[PDB]
Amino acid sequence: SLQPPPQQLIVQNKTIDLPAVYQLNGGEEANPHAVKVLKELLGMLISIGEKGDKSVRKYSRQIPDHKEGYYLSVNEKEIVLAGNDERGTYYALQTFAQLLKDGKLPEVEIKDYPSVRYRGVVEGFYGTPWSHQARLSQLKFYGKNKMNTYIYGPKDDPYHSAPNWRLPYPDKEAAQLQELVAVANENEVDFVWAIHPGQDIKWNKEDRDLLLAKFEKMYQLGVRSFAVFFNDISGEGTNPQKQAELLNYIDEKFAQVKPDINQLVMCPTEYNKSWSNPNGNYLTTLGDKLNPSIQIMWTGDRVISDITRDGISWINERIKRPAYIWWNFPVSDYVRDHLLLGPVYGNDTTIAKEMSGFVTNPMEHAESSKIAIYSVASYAWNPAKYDTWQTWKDAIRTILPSAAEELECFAMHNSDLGPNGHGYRREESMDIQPAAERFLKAFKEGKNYDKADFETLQYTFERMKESADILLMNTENKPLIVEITPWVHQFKLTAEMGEEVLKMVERNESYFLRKYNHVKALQQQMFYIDQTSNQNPYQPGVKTATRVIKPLIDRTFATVVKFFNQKFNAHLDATT
Ligand SMILES: OCC1=N[C@H]2[C@@H](O1)O[C@H](CO)[C@@H](O)[C@@H]2O
Ligand SMILES: [Ca+2]
Repeated sequence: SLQPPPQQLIVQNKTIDLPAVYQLNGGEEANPHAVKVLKELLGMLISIGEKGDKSVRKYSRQIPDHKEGYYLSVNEKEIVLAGNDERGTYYALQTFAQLLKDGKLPEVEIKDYPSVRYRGVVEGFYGTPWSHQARLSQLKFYGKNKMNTYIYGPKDDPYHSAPNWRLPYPDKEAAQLQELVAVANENEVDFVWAIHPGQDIKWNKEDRDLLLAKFEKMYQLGVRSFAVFFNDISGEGTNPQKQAELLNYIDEKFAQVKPDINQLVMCPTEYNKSWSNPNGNYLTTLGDKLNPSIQIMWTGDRVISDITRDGISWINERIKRPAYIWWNFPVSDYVRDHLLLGPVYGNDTTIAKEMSGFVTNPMEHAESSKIAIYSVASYAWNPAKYDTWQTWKDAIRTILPSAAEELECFAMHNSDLGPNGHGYRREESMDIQPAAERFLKAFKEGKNYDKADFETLQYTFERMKESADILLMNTENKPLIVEITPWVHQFKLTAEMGEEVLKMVERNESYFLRKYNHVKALQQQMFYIDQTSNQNPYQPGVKTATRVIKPLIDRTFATVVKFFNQKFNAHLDATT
């Protein structure tokens, strides 16, 4: 397994030992970040360098002629790690480290390069911005998965948005950003610093200059990429004319004036089809005026949506360039009581040429976003070979090797968003879903329930329980466990409720009553967790397994308690 999977892979069913004694060619001339990892990883010749370096002159025709491309070869006599550019050589070694198993390598040859030019994460949700340590750890992660873009733009950071966008960061925050930029460079990620001025911007030279001086200050901290965000604002800052003016002005007097500026990106006010006016001008203006080199961000047909051929041809035609995709998943800032831990899917795998970048807007839970981010990295680099389910499992196993089955069990039933203002849904729990649909069917009309379905429901509950208890105590990735703990509790309780509801479906009158009282106590523990964990202004609480598992239990409870209330004439409460 290689994530992301290379564009070209030939494997000989032979395997070389990692060389006990070796000879290093090119250590002094190849990318120092690439060379560090290699030296870290460990007579026989190993050749490392970029195209044009002496060490790799012999393989110069093997090396793909693509930005970030590389050639990698292992066989008995030599090893080659040769990039088309420095980032390519870094990537060559990210692939290398995934092959080295027990101090052994397969004999292979790889020609590799990304299908989409910019691949990464936009930290652009509403809510508590990632902590400093969460960001350090993200950046190492992006580098390993060949993500090359990090767009820093937290809605709730006041030096990024209204009104302190005009002020230089204070010293503590500045020294921190400076460290983020450095770690980004070492992992070969563009740190793109976004600014969001449009809520209170005045279209005068005074504000235009304070913006420039803001950028200038960021440049002094080490930033080499920039963005200007116009999303979700009202007022005079929505003027398309003024926006493109301001972006071209920044282009002409800043990006074009400094030696080493990489990405310059804007995010439009109308940023999805659904919100663009058919007869108004917003998007054709932008397409016509913005200097060709300036990227434009786009979320798809709606604020939350998957990217299709129709969707992206539609946008590319109006902005006269290929859209830079802002994909709003696994972001959950509008369903803050759900975790979105399922697979990444729904995005057309044939349209690499029609996009200039693909970024994911993640959750406010940094570590839990790693499942989707790994997947988005695998997709943006090699969409043609994009495998939904296998990537999801690879992610989990990379993120928590010591309890990967347990993490899969939990994430499998934490995928859906539940009903929401954007109408966007994910599958969840399809494994146990057929058995649940049947078993329920049987009851609400009257016929028998199948013993196989029943045993499976009971096997599910039992596995949910082991997984919850194993995850709570896992110390391999504590930060992930802190994020998900409230949901782990809810999940354990849901499964205990399900085991008790099934026992009601199998006996004698006072057993049924004990179970019924146990269930009511379990309901209340859930209400408790729901009222006191994750109490945020917007969707307070903790919901879990809500697509199939919860409604299954709530209904098998109402029904067995209905049967009872008439076969014994009692008045038991049946709500949930
Ligand atoms: O620019 C794209 C965009 N801006 C908003 C919008 O999409 O919805 C996201 C999810 O609610 C939110 O996190 C983001 O800040
Ligand atoms: Ca070089």
